[PDB]
Amino acid sequence: ICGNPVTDNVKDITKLVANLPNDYMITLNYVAGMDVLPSHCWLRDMVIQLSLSLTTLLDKFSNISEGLSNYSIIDKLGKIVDDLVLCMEENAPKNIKESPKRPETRSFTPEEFFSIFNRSIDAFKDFMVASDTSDCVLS
Amino acid sequence: ICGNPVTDNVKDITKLVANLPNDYMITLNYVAGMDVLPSHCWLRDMVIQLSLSLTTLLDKFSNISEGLSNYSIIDKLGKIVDDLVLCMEENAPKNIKESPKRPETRSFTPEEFFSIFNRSIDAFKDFMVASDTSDCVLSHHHHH
Amino acid sequence: PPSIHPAQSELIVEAGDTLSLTCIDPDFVRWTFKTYFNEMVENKKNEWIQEKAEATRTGTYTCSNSNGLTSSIYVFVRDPAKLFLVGLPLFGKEDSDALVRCPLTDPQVSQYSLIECDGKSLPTDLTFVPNPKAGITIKNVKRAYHRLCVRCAAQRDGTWLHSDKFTLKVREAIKAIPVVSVPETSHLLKKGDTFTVVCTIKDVSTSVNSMWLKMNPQPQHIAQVKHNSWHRGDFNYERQETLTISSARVDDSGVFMCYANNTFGSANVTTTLKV
Amino acid sequence: PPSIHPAQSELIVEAGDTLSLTCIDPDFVRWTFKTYFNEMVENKKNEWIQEKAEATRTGTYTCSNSNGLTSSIYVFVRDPAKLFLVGLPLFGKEDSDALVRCPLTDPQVSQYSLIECDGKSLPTDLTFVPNPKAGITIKNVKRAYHRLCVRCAAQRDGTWLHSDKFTLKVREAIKAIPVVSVPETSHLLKKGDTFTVVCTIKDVSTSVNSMWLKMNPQPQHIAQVKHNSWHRGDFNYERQETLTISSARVDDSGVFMCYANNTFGSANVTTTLKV
Ligand SMILES: *[C@@H]1O[C@H](CO)[C@@H](O[C@@H]2O[C@H](CO)[C@@H](O[C@H]3O[C@H](CO)[C@@H](O)[C@H](O)[C@@H]3O)[C@H](O)[C@H]2NC(C)=O)[C@H](O)[C@H]1NC(C)=O
Ligand SMILES: *[C@@H]1O[C@H](CO)[C@@H](O[C@@H]2O[C@H](CO)[C@@H](O[C@H]3O[C@H](CO)[C@@H](O)[C@H](O)[C@@H]3O)[C@H](O)[C@H]2NC(C)=O)[C@H](O)[C@H]1NC(C)=O
Ligand SMILES: *[C@@H]1O[C@H](CO[C@H]2O[C@@H](C)[C@@H](O)[C@@H](O)[C@@H]2O)[C@@H](O[C@@H]2O[C@H](CO)[C@@H](O)[C@H](O)[C@H]2NC(C)=O)[C@H](O)[C@H]1NC(C)=O
Ligand SMILES: *[C@@H]1O[C@H](CO[C@H]2O[C@@H](C)[C@@H](O)[C@@H](O)[C@@H]2O)[C@@H](O[C@@H]2O[C@H](CO)[C@@H](O)[C@H](O)[C@H]2NC(C)=O)[C@H](O)[C@H]1NC(C)=O
Repeated sequence: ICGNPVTDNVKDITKLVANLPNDYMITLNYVAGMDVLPSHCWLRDMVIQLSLSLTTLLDKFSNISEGLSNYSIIDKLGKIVDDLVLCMEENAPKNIKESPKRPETRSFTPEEFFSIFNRSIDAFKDFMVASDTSDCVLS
Repeated sequence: ICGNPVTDNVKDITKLVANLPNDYMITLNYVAGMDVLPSHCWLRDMVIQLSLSLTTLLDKFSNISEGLSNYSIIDKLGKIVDDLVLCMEENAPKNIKESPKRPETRSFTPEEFFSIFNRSIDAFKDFMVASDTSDCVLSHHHHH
Repeated sequence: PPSIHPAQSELIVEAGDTLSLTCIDPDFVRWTFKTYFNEMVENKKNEWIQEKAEATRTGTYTCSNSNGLTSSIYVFVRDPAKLFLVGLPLFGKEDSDALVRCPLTDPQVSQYSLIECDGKSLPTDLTFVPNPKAGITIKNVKRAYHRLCVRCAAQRDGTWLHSDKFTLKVREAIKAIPVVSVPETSHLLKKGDTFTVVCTIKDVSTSVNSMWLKMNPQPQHIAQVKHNSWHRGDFNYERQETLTISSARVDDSGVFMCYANNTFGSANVTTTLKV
Repeated sequence: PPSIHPAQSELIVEAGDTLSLTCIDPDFVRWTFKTYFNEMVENKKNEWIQEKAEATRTGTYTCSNSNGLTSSIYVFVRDPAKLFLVGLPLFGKEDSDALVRCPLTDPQVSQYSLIECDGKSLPTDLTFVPNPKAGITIKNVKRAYHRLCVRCAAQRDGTWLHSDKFTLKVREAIKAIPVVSVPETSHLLKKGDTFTVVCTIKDVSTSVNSMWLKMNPQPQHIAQVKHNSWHRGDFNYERQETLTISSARVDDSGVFMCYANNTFGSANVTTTLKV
C-alpha cells in the first residue's frame, strides 16, 4: 500500500539550506539516541516529528511565484515525509508494554535539521529488506 | 560626490520577504521616535544602522547559484544603504553640543525590517531639495 | 470480570493530586493504559498509585484477568493549562474519516467543536463528530480539504479555549487512469548512434507503476531505465521514465511502449524506432 | 595658552570613578570633547566634573580660548568589560587608507593589532598601523579586500581580547572609461509609430553620468528618458537609459548619441533613425 515516497525534490535541499539563515532555529522533537541506535528504533518516531516540523516550517513562508522559492521546496519535502508516516503506519508493530519517555524538544539550524532529514530518508531506503530484529534497548 | 545610490534592486524586497521566515528576528538598533519625527532627524542614523544590520544579515547566508537567492538580494540591498551612508556623510552637519542617547537595540521580522528599509529609502528621496526646518521634538506627535 | 474499586465508568481527577486505581481479582495479571501516542503502559500491581498526576495520564485504564476477562475505567486528569491533548499529525483517506486527536482533560465543558485555525469559515460540506475520549472526527474527507488547519474549541465557564494547530493531510483515493505522454511519435538513426526517449507519467499519487517495453516478438521489459520523480502540486505527481540504449543495432529496432497502471486503470503510448 | 590643571598630555582614569578637568584662563570660553561618533560635547565651565565616568568619555578634551588658543589632554577611561570602543561601520577608498575605529580604553596592553574576524589568515599584502587614540588604520586598500571582516585584538595581562566584527566596505578608485552599448545600429519606421531605444551603461560605481542626445543641428539633450539601475556584482553597476518618443515625425529624425562620462574618461555609442 506504499508506492515510491522519496522523489528528486530532496536534491533541492542544498539550495534550500543556502537560502535559509544559518542561525535560524527549527524546532524538532528529537528522539534521544538517534545517532547510535539502529534505524528501526527511531525511524517511525522521527518521521512523524519531521512531518510536524516541516508543516510548521511551511507556515513561515508565502508562495511568491514560479521560481524555486523556499515555500516550494519545503512544501514538497513535507509531502515526502508525510507519505513516509503512512508508509511506517502499515509496518507499525502491535505494541505491548513499551513507554520509555517522549522525544526531547530541541532546536536545530537548517543545516542540522536537514542533515537529520536526509539521514531519515536514507534510513528508510535501507529499512526495506534489512535485518532489524535487534531489540531496541539502551545499547 | 554622490551619484544614484538607489537601484531597481529594491523591487526584489517583496520576493525576499516571502522567502524569509516571518518569525525570524533581525536585530536593528532603532532610533527612538522614527515614525513621528521628520526624516532629517533620524535618516543619517538609521542608514548607518541598516548598513550594519544588512552586513550582519548577509553573514547568515551562502552564495548558491545564479538564481535570485536571498544572499544575492541582501548583498545588493546592502550596497544601496552603504552608498547612502557616504551620501549622508557629505551632508553631515558640524556638530555642537548634541548627545541624546544612542539607538535602542530591537529585533524585527523581515516584513517589519524592510518596511523600515523602504521608509528610509523614501525619506532619502525627498530629503534632497526639501525644507527640513521642521523640529525634532516628540511633543509634535499629532503627526508632523 | 475484574472489579475496579473506583466503581464508575468515568473518573475526574485533578492534575497534581494523587490518582489511585485498584482492581480486585484472584486471577489478576496486569493493568493496561493507552497513551495519547498509541503505547501501552503496564503495571503488575493490584493498586496503581499516581502521585502528582499529569494531564498526559488521561485515558482509559484496563485491568486484565488470567481467565481472559477485562474491565476498564476512563480517567480524566484535569489540568487548566492543558485542556486539550496534542502531539500527533492529522491524516485522513479520501471518502473516509480523519480523527483530529485533541481529547480533553475536562469533560465538564460545552460547545466542543472544530473551528478554522485562523478564525475563518469552515468548508460548507465539512461535517465533524465530537468525542471527548478521542477527539473530533472529520466525516467524508475530500481532496479540497488537503492542507486545512483546524483547532479544537470548547467553552469552559463562558470563556472559549483553543487547541494547537492541526493541519490535515489527505491521502488521495486513487480512482483515475494514469496519464502518459511521449514527445516524438517516430524517429530513426543509423547504428552506433545512441538514442534517448523520455516518457512522462502523471497521476495523483506516487503509487503508479510505470515501465518501458520492447514489443517485437512479444512485449518485453527492459531494466535499463533512469527514474526521475517530482511532486508538482497537491495531487500532481510526475515521473519521467528515460529509455537509453548505447550503440544502436539491427536487433534494437521496432515499437516501444510506455505502460503505466493504477489500481483503477492503465494507460500507454507507443513510439517507433528503426535502426 | 590655556593651562589645564591635570598638567599631563595623557590621563588614565578608572571607569566609575570621578573624572575632573580644569583649565585656567582669563579669556576662557568653553571645553570641547570629540565623541567616538564624530560629535562635539560642550561645557562652558572652568571645571568639568564627570561623576561615575563612562568608557564612552574616552578621548581628547580641548580647552578653548577667546584669543584663539587651544590646549588638549587625552583621557583614558579604563573599562575591563568594554576595552574597545565600537559602533561605527568600516569604509575605505581604493589606494587610500581605512581607519578601523576601535580605540581602546586601556593603554596598558600589548600586541594591539588586527586579526581576521573568524580566526583565518589576513591577506599577504595587508598592512596596518595601530593607534590607541583612534584605532587601527589599514594601509593601501585594494578591491580584493572588499567585504573583509576584522577584529581588533590586544593582549591584556597574558590573555587575549577581541573587539566586535568590523566588515570593510571599499569605495572604488575610478580609473576606467565607462562602457556603453546599444542593440541596433540603425532602424527606421513611418510617422505615428512609437520607437524605443535602450542604452546600457556599465561601470564600477553609481556615480556615472549618462544621458541621451539628439544631434542634428547640434548635440541636444532630451529629458524624456526612463532610468533603470542594477548592481550586478561587487564592482559591476549597470544603468539602462530608455529613450521613448510617442508619435514620430519628420522633426524627430537623425543620429542619436548615448553619452556617459566618468571622472576618468567618457564613452559614447550612436544609433541612426530616419522618420
Ligand atoms: C494501448 O492503449 C490502447 C488505447 O486504449 C489500447 O488499444 C486497443 O484499444 C481498443 C479500444 O479501446 C481495445 O478494443 C476494445 O474495443 C473493441 C471494439 O472496438 C473490442 O472488440 C475489444 O474486445 C475491446 O473491448 C483493444 O483491446 C486495445 N488493444 C488493441 C487491439 O490495440 C491497448 O489496450 C493498449 N495496448 C495495446 C496496444 O494493446
Ligand atoms: C564619440 O566617440 C567618438 C569616437 O570615440 C569621438 O569622436 C572623435 O573620434 C575621432 C576618432 O574617431 C577623434 O579624432 C582624433 O584623431 C584624429 C586623427 O585621426 C584627429 O581628428 C584628432 O587628433 C583627434 O584627436 C576625435 O578626437 C573624437 N572627438 C572629436 C574631437 O571629434 C567623440 O568624442 C565621442 N563623442 C563626444 C564628442 O563626446
Ligand atoms: C500493474 O501491472 C503489473 C503487471 O505487468 C504486466 O503483467 C502482464 C501479465 C500483463 O498484464 C502486462 O500487460 C503487464 O504490463 C502488475 O505487477 C505484476 O507484474 C508481474 C510481471 O512479472 C506479473 O507476473 C504479476 O502478475 C503482476 N502482479 C503482481 C502479482 O504483482 C501490477 O500488479 C499492476 N498494478 C495493479 C495492482 O493494477
Ligand atoms: C560629464 O558630462 C557632463 C555633460 O557632458 C557634456 O559636457 C559639455 C561640457 C561638453 O563636453 C559635451 O560634449 C558633453 O556631452 C558635464 O556636465 C555639464 O554639462 C552641461 C550641459 O548639460 C555643460 O553646460 C557643463 O559645462 C558641464 N559641466 C559643468 C561645468 O557643469 C560634466 O562636466 C562632465 N564631467 C563630469 C563627470 O562631471
